This record gives sequence, C-alpha cells and structure tokens, in this order.
Amino acid sequence: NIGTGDNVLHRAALCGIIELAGKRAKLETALPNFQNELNSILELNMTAAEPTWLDQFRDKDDRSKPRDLTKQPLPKDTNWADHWTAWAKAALPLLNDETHQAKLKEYKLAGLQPEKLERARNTIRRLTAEAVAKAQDPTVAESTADLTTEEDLQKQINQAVYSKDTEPDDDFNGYTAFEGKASTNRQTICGSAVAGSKATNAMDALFCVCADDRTNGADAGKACVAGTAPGTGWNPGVTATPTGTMLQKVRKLCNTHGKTTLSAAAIEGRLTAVGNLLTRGSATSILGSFLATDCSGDQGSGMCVAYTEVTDAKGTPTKDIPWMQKLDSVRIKLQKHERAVEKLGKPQHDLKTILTLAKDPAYLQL
Amino acid sequence: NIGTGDNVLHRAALCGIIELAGKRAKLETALPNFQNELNSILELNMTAAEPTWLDQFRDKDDRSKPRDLTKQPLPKDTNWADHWTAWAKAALPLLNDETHQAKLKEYKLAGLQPEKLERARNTIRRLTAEAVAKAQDPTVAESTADLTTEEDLQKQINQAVYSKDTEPDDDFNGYTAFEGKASTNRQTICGSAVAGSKATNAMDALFCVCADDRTNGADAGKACVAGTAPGTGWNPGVTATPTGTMLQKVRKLCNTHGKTTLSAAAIEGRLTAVGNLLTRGSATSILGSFLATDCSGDQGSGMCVAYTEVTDAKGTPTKDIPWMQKLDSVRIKLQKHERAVEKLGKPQHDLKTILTLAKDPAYLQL
Amino acid sequence: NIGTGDNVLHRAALCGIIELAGKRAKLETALPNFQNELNSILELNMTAAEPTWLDQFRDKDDRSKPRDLTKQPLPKDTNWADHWTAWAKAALPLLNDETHQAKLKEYKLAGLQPEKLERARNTIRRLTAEAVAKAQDPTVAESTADLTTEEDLQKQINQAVYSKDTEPDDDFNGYTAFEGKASTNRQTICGSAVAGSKATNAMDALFCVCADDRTNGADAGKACVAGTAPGTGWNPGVTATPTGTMLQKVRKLCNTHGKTTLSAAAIEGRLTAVGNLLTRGSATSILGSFLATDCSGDQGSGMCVAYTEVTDAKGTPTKDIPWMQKLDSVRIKLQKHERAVEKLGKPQHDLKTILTLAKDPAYLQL
Ligand SMILES: *[C@@H]1O[C@H](CO)[C@@H](O[C@@H]2O[C@H](CO)[C@@H](O[C@@H]3O[C@H](CO[C@H]4O[C@H](CO)[C@@H](O)[C@H](O)[C@@H]4O)[C@@H](O)[C@H](O[C@H]4O[C@H](CO)[C@@H](O)[C@H](O)[C@@H]4O[C@H]4O[C@H](CO)[C@@H](O)[C@H](O)[C@@H]4O)[C@@H]3O)[C@H](O)[C@H]2NC(C)=O)[C@H](O)[C@H]1NC(C)=O
Ligand SMILES: *[C@@H]1O[C@H](CO)[C@@H](O)[C@H](O[C@@H]2O[C@H](CO)[C@@H](O[C@@H]3O[C@H](CO[C@H]4O[C@H](CO)[C@@H](O)[C@H](O)[C@@H]4O)[C@@H](O)[C@H](O[C@H]4O[C@H](CO)[C@@H](O)[C@H](O)[C@@H]4O)[C@@H]3O)[C@H](O)[C@H]2NC(C)=O)[C@H]1NC(C)=O
Ligand SMILES: *[C@@H]1O[C@H](CO)[C@@H](O)[C@H](O[C@@H]2O[C@H](CO)[C@@H](O[C@@H]3O[C@H](CO)[C@@H](O)[C@H](O)[C@@H]3O)[C@H](O)[C@H]2NC(C)=O)[C@H]1NC(C)=O
Ligand SMILES: *[C@H]1O[C@H](CO)[C@@H](O)[C@H](O)[C@H]1O
Ligand SMILES: *[C@H]1O[C@H](CO)[C@@H](O)[C@H](O)[C@H]1O
Ligand SMILES: *[C@H]1O[C@H](CO)[C@@H](O)[C@H](O)[C@H]1O
Repeated sequence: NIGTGDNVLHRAALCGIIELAGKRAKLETALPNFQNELNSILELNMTAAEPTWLDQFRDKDDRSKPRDLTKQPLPKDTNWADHWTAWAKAALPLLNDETHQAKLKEYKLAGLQPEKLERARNTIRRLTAEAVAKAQDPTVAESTADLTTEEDLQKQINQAVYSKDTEPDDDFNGYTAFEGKASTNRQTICGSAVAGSKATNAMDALFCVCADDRTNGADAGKACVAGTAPGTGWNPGVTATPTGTMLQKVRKLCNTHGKTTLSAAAIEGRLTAVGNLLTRGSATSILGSFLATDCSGDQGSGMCVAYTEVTDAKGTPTKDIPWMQKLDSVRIKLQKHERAVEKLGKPQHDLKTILTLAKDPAYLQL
Repeated sequence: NIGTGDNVLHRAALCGIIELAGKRAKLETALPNFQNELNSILELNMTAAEPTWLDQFRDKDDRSKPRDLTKQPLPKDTNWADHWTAWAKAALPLLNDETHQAKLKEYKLAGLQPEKLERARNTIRRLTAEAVAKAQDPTVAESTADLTTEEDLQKQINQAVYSKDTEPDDDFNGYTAFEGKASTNRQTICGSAVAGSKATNAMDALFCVCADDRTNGADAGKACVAGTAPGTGWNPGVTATPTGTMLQKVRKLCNTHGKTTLSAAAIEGRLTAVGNLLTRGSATSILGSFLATDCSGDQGSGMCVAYTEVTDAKGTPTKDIPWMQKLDSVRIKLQKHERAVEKLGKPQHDLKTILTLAKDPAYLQL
Repeated sequence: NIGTGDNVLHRAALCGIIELAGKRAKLETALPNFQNELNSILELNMTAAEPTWLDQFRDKDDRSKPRDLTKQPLPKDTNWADHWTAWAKAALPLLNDETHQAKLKEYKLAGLQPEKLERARNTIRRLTAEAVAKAQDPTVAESTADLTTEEDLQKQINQAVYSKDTEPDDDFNGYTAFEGKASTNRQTICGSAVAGSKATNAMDALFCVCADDRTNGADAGKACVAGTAPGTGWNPGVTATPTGTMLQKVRKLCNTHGKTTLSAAAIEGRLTAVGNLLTRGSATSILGSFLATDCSGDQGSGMCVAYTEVTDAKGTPTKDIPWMQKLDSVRIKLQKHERAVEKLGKPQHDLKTILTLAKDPAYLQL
C-alpha cells in the first residue's frame, strides 16, 4: 500500500518545475548591442567629410536646418535616397558649427595639414564601409528577431505552472484550482486508468500527487512528506475545490526561495524528468504511485494524476500535454536566443575595433 | 516483495535510451561551406588582374586554349607552381574573351579609368589575400574526417539498443532476443548475484527489467506498469526466447512516438541515469529491484538484469558494458563533429562580407 | 518499513557527487591562446623595427643587457612609459644579434632592400595596431579573467565531498568522519525531524544514508544495496565515529573508476538531483527514506540525513547547505569559463590570420 515517502521521486520532478515559476528564472546574459558604436562611427564619417558634403545636408535657406526633402529633392542616379535618413541622423548635430568643431577635437582629427586629413578621411570612409557591411549582414536582424526577454519567459513559465502571468501569493489570491471544474471526488478530479484529470497546469498536478485528504491523512496522504502530513484538510467529497491554504501547504514542499539561471538544457532536463515518469497505459498515462483502478488518494489505489494525451500507443509529453508543451516552448526560445546572442557578438567585437582604430590618429596616418 | 510500480525508476532510465533508437535521433547541425564565396573571390582577383597575367594561363597557340605545363614549363625562378591549379580553375572561364567582359561588367569592374581600375585591382588583391588567409587554417581534412552523418550515428544507436542497424518493426520481425542464447529459466537469462545475463543490448535489458511472465503476472510482473501488466505470457522454462509479440508489449512503455535532438550532453545524461542505478556488488551489478538471489521475476527474488563487467571493485559502465560503450561512442563522435563545425565555418562569415566589399564599386575606389 | 533497496534513488543522486571527486572531473575544453598570439605579433613588430628603435631598449653598458629605467630614465616627453613593459617583453629575446637575425629569417624579413623593408614594416605596424585594438575590447579582458583551471575545480569538488583538497585513500587516512563530532547514537549523528546532522560534507551524508549498522543489517541496512549489506559493523552506541574501513564499504557503491566531463550543466543537474530530493519539513529537511522520528537506521524510523538550513519555509540548498554551496561555486566558475572560451574564439582566430598574413611577403608589399 502507498505510504510515507512513496512519492518523493514524483515530488522532486514536479518541484523542479514549480521552482522555475515566479520571478525566480533569470536570463543572465549580455544583450549584444553595437548600435551606439555604429551610430558613432557614422557620425565620425560625417564629421570628417568635406564641408561640401555636409552642405548637401544643410537647408539651402538656413544653414543650421535639416534639408527639407520637399524643398530640395534628390537627383536621379544619386542613390542618396534611403541613405539620407541615416546620413541626416549623423548630420543633424553637425549642422551646427560649434558642435562640428567639438566633434572634430573629440575624435582627435582637428588641426592637421590637408594631406593628413585627406589621408585620415580616406581610411575612415573605408572603415565606415566595413562597419556598415557587417552591421547590415542579413544574419543580423535574423538573430535580432530570435532575441527574447526575461519577462516574456517568466510569463510563459507562470502560465505553464499556474495558467497565470504571475505566481499567486501564499493565499493563491486570484487563483482557483483545476480551472474551477472539480466535481465529485478525488478520482474524478485527478483521473483514473480510463479518464483524464481536471488539472491543466503543473501546480494542480502537484496537488493531485501530493495533497493529503481527510481519508488518507494517516497513510497515503504522507506520500510526498517525511514525518508530518501536509495537513490540507481537503475533503473533496464535500467541497471539491481546494482552498488557497491547502494549495500552499503543498507548494511549500518546493524550493520557492531561490533562483535558477535560465538555460535551455536546464528546462530540457526538468521536462525530461517529468515526462519519463509517466506510466503509459491503455487509455491514460499516470504520474505518481498507482496500485489499482484510479487516483483516488486511497492507499490501495493511487496518489497520482492521469493524462489522456499520452498512452502506450501515442503521445510525446512535451508536445501533447499542454502545460509541458508551453514549457518546451520556453526551451525553444532560449535556444534561439542563446544562438542569437552568440552570433551578434562577432560584429559587436568588429565594430568596437573599428571605432577604436578610427579614433587613433596614428593608425590613420600610416 | 516486488510489486506494482517498483521499477518506474529503471523503466524511465532504460526508456530514455530506447527513445533514441529508430530514426528518432536527429543531427540538426548545419554542415558549413564557404567554397562558393571563396571561389567567387578568386575569380574576381583574376578578372581584375592585368591581361598579361590572364595571358599567362593560355597556350602560346590558340588564345582560348589553356597552357600545357608539359608544353610550356613553369618558370623555376617563381613560386607559380603551387598556386597554378587554383589560378587556372578560376581563370578557365576567363580564357574565353567574351566571358571576361561579361564577368568584368558583372563585377562592376568593366568600365573606364585605367587608373581607377588599378585602384580596384589593388583592393581586390588585398581582399583576396586576406580571404585565403582567413580560410587557410591547416588543421582541415582531418577536421573534415572528424565529421559524421546522422545516418551513421543512428546505426550505432540501433546497434546499442537492438544489435541491428535498424529498429525492428512492431512485430520485431527478424529480431531474436538475447542473441538467441536464452535457455533454462528467467534467472539464467537475466542473471543473478554471481552471474550475468544473456542480454547484450539495451532492449533485452529492458525486457529483463520489465517483462511479466506466466508466474508473476499478478505481483512482480507489474513492476514497470500502473493499471494492467504487460501481458507477455512469457514462459522461459517451456520456451526461453520470447517472441516479438511479447517484446513489443514491453517496448510500448517507452516513447517511440517523438524525436530527440542529438547532443553529447543528451547522451551523457541518459547514460548516467542508467549507470548510477546499477547497484554494485562483489560479483555483479544489478539494474532493477532486487531482494534475494537472482533476477528470476519472483516477487521475493528480483525483476532485474545483471552484469559482471562492473562491480564494487572494478569497471565504469560507459567503457565496460558493451552496449553502453557503443552509445558512448556516439557521444564521442558527436563532440568531435561539433568541434569541427566551429573550426570549419569561421571563415564563412568573414568570406561573405569580403565579397560584398569587393562587389562594392565605391569600396574599390578609395 | 525501510527495507532492501529503498534508498537506491538517494544513493544514485549522492553517487553522482562522489564520482566527481578525486582527479576524475576533467576540463576537456581547449585552453585559449589569445595573449600568446598577441605576444607573437608584438615580437614580429619589434624585429621589423629599425635598429635604432631596438637600441632604445638596451643600456649603454653591454648591448646584451636590458636598459635599466632608473639608470636611463625614459624621456618625459614621450608616451613610452605607457608601452614599455610590453615593448620590453618583445625586445629582450631580440637583443642578441643571432636571435634577431634568426627571427628576421623566420618572419621572411631578412635580406630585404631598404624600400621593401620599409614597405613591409609599415604594413606590419598596421596589422600590429589592429591586433592591439582587438585586445582592448573589455569583453576580451573580462573573458581572460573568467578562465579557470582543472586543478582549481578539482580541489573545490574534493572540498565539497571530503572537506579536503585530495580524495582520501581506501583507508581514509588523514580523514575523520563527521569532523570528529559524532556522539551518542545514530539519530544524533544523522539528524532527526527536529535536529540537523553532524555531516558537513557529501561523503558523510552518503554514509548516514547508506551505511548499515549492527542492528539493521538484515532490514534497513540494505536500503542502498541488493543482496548483501555493506557490512560496516558500525555501532554508534559504543564507538560513534566510523572507521575508514567502514566509510570505504559505502564509497565502493559509487563509480570511482571512470571520469566525468566537467560542464556547468553537468554540475547543475547533479546538484538539482540532490537538492529536490530533500523532503522539506517545519524544522529540518530529510534526504533518504523516513518513516517516523529520526534517522536512526531503525527500519521503522529512517535511513536518512537531516539538514536544518533548508525547511518548508526557508532555504535553498545550493546557497545554504555549505557543501552544496561549494559545489555550486564550481558550476558558476564553469559558467563564466564556458562563456569566456566562446567569446575568445573569433579574436584568437582573427589574431592567427594576422600572424600568417604578416608572414606572407607578397601581402606585405602590396
Ligand atoms: C611596433 O613598432 C613600432 C616601431 O617600428 C612602434 O612605433 C613606436 O610608436 C611609439 C608610440 O606608440 C613612438 O613613440 C613616439 O616617440 C616620439 C619620439 O620621441 C623621441 O624623440 C623626441 C623628439 O622628437 C625626443 O624628445 C624623445 O626624447 C625621444 O628620443 C615621441 O615624440 C612621441 O611622443 C609624443 O607624442 C605622444 C603621443 O603620441 C605624447 O604622449 C608625447 O608627450 C609626445 O608629445 C610630443 O609631441 C606633441 C605633439 O603631438 C607635443 O604637444 C608635446 O609637447 C611633445 O613634444 C612618441 O612617444 C615611437 O617613436 C615608435 N617607434 C618608432 C617609429 O621607431 C610601435 O609602438 C610598435 N607597436 C606596438 C603596438 O608596440
Ligand atoms: C591575384 O592576382 C594578382 C595579379 O594581378 C596577384 O596578387 C596574384 O597572382 C600572382 O601571385 C603570385 C604569388 O606571389 C605572384 O608570384 C610571384 O611572381 C614574381 C614575378 O614573376 C616572375 O616573372 C618573370 C617570369 O619568370 C620573371 O622574369 C621575373 O623575374 C619574376 O620572377 C616572382 O618573382 C615570385 O617568385 C618568388 O617566389 C618567392 C617569393 O618570395 C621566392 O622564392 C622568390 O622571391 C621568387 O622570386 C612569385 O612567383 C605573381 O607575381 C602574381 N601575379 C602578378 C601578375 O603579380 C593573384 N593571387 C591569387 C592567389 O589569386
Ligand atoms: C561617409 O562619408 C564619405 C564622404 O566623405 C563617403 O564615404 C560617404 O558619403 C557618400 O557616400 C555615397 C555612397 O554611399 C556617395 O553617393 C554616391 O553619389 C553618386 C552621384 O554623385 C552616385 O552615382 C553613387 O551611386 C552614390 O550614391 C556620396 O558621393 C558620398 N559623399 C561624398 C563623396 O561626399 C559616407 N559613407 C557612409 C557609409 O555613410
Ligand atoms: C482505488 O483502489 C482501492 C483498492 O482496490 C479501492 O479501495 C478504492 O475504492 C479505489 O479508489
Ligand atoms: C529468488 O529468491 C526468492 C526468495 O528467496 C526465491 O523464492 C526464488 O525462487 C528465487 O528465484
Ligand atoms: C525511529 O522510529 C521507530 C518507530 O517509531 C522507533 O522504534 C525508533 O526508536 C526510532 O528511532
């Protein structure tokens, strides 16, 4: 008969899921950003150009004024179109003369014989082209699209665990177990060899596997604990829906006091842990200790939860069990993100080196 | 005594191996090539060279004829020997005096200004020399030798699981369990505290751990299931070698319905799960619930499989249990395949940007 | 009642730690070589410098001697104090004329006409300027600072397992169990529901969980094994501290005969396996089978170990159980080291191409 500690293995696997919820999942990565460097290189290119070129960006009416594209349109073969928005962004601070003087000495390029400036201007244009050729590689924006945020991943984890965007408090305010569809008795709520459960998320599955009730409190109700039962007082025959005080007495079995560095292989190992413990039967798969008939909490029956999406003839948990599929989505986004962050580090290092050399007057006069 | 659900741990470990078999293991890595981009750069260098240099790769007779090295030997005062094959290969279309002009304009290099051509040629030159340097990296071919195919890996996995190159069908057609060595009774087949099993692959080990028979169907035969026993009807004392019908009744407990991305970490975890469940003794190591004397399937004996290659005094499974060593070989070959990928595509991104710059007419004119 | 094999799950998780100890944990990742490439480009740049420049790094008394800065202070009208230490590292070998002539030959610079030498020198100084700027990326300096060694992590793992820098021999010489604080009986040594154990490391936690004593050898003392009990002969009511012979009879249950590839994900998984197996109560957390009151080894009580640092209301094992926090440091170091190796890949490959380019005479003369 199912007694004390007989569900420690299933509790450990499920708690590996519950501990990821809340704000406890951390991305802990460096968003690669080379836009400031690029915008500065482009400013250096415009700062070092000939005034004739910058005068193409002034307004014919007023000097320190953006060229009104409606007033002075662009030529035909000019190809200046579409590059104007990037150029004007670099030219807008330099339309003022005082700033242009300031940027000249900031970039350490003011006060040189024309030949020296000619030499520096040529390399900077070449350098600026190399920086643009990398920043505009179609691999970028591809990787940038595959970037996620810590908050988007946290919301998905809390949806897979609680079906909410945030982890409920210790009273589970704004939370109702089993979507409010618990009905008759624990076997109807938690499932059987012929029927699925009413638990759609991870937390309610954990309650089906670990909660004690008024009947098993001295035997099967200690399957996830050691010396003292959870003491939920759950009486599903009378009141089916567990109250928040009961849910918290089961969640406290899981580590809700730490943090986890979000890795894709970390999610994979936790989902694999849960999925491999499902025992595949003719009509359902069972997670937890099961002896006979159903998941009623009876010490001769089972302390478990049942799913109809996975059987000994079909089903992959991370694809067909909804809450597991949601967490597998988080793993997939973590993968795309980790590959994107890595791929965007190469142009970031290149553009930093371009900017560093462009501000070395010695390297420019070689 | 051994009862329902007592081998869920071992079933999860062994099914983590089984699900890797068939064609379910995917090598989703991208085999890199940059030969496309490199060859185009080399053509550009020759398309931009002096016609005296293109005339070097022609026969002294017909202009469209290539130079016969036997007819015209190479100048021994020059290094023109080693690089002659790559030069001609790129030049071979350019020997045609019409393809040259087409390519000359196709690379935005046909035009005017013999001075501005020489400018372009000089930059194409440097870009080419840097491109061949970025890809020259000696340690190649041996790195391409440390490359495998998804098919070769899957054949090794199936050899670890089934001793075959392909997974048997749902009738185990063409499959003989235990290498056709089963005899006497279940303990002789599956081992004991003093002797090993006849099972040399993973599937047959899972059968020893999880099969019910004609005696334990109401007790220990339910060790890996929840509701109903597998139902093999195995009777080794009458017929030792089980049928495919019986074998499939156990394999249906594992997930044969999905896929698994092949990573060396994925193989390592699954091998450690099985390896650390081996209970090390003086003469054998036992996988599965063991109580008394042998792995006979009796509820007072054991539902297990025994190995003599690792004990409490010797042996590491990933090197001394043949089927685990074969699966570890997939892990070693995959960590080499991964390591060679990075060291064969690092030029790929650098070569691609060089082509964009070499095809930019402005970049040629600095 | 606690019987044969009831602690296999706990043995496998704790043996996942013990097997990391000794010199079995391996840092198989390639060790970066970034500074060595940079140091080589610096030495090449010095060989190519004018003899007047190299003469600035010798004192006036014996050319073979390095210039003493106190004897010949650097010109306060130069930035030479900013580059002297690196400059001197490159000059010192070349101070000897043979070593200089040999380097000029190795780098294909010896026997060069003045114009060709100056042309090559200028290109080498441009490549050298690019290599230095690349090393100035803060991510490069951070990555080299985040690189670990295998020996450092091996000492840390052994400190988590044995509280020692080296794994004790098969008689545990120099090792005293429970830091010499065992007393009274097994329940005070291994803990209870109200009190923590005297086990500060992982090896003594494995002993509490798996050691038979002179009273449970036929029942609970087989919780970690199959047929034959460990046979320690432990009698904590007479002599509390177990002898090294007893400790080894438990350690022989783990695989100490192989190796483990070190990785942050591999350490995280092994820690999680132990951390979530801890059954969290109001006053202690228990690892192992538990039925009644304490971890006394009695079949009606428990084969377990107790911690007071984690409860159902507080604590994360990897931060609050000291030996687990030690092992978690290894993971964090492996995290930064793995990111550092990845970030140093492209710049080290980029410096390598600079070295081969600076050793191609054709490229230097373009
Ligand atoms: C690869 O190898 C090359 C050599 O092949 C090597 O190049 C060397 O680069 C360094 C700089 O990194 C050069 O150092 C310069 O040296 C000159 C000359 O100093 C001598 O001559 C002066 C008189 O002209 C004497 O007074 C003096 O005693 C020395 O004998 C210095 O003049 C340079 O310093 C000036 O500029 C610095 C900034 O760049 C200032 O910090 C410094 O205060 C000096 O300022 C002077 O000029 C200012 C105007 O700009 C003026 O305002 C000040 O009042 C002041 O007068 C500088 O130290 C060295 O010459 C190069 N070696 C050569 C060409 O042979 C590379 O370093 C090497 N690569 C790497 C990475 O190691
Ligand atoms: C890309 O195209 C451009 C051409 O526009 C080039 O960059 C390159 O083609 C060729 O690259 C090779 C590799 O360096 C160059 O070879 C060198 O040619 C030198 C001159 O050739 C000889 O010409 C006549 C015929 O014999 C002779 O009278 C001359 O005296 C002269 O020797 C040649 O001197 C040199 O040989 C040297 O080889 C080693 C170099 O250190 C030493 O053993 C020794 O110094 C020896 O002298 C070498 O063979 C070639 O010039 C160049 N083509 C042109 C037109 O410049 C293309 N690159 C790629 C890979 O696509
Ligand atoms: C950086 O600044 C320098 C100028 O000092 C240039 O390298 C470049 O400014 C302009 O670059 C564009 C091309 O990107 C040139 O436009 C060309 O105009 C031609 C007609 O006159 C047309 O036929 C071509 O197709 C181009 O569109 C423009 O001349 C040039 N400005 C000059 C030379 O003053 C800047 N580059 C970047 C990356 O911002
Ligand atoms: C679960 O199975 C037990 C034993 O057959 C039964 O008593 C319960 O009623 C059932 O829910
Ligand atoms: C396994 O051990 C049990 C108990 O001793 C015995 O009854 C069986 O015959 C044996 O195979
Ligand atoms: C552990 O619990 C059992 C059963 O109550 C008791 O007999 C032992 O004395 C205790 O250590």
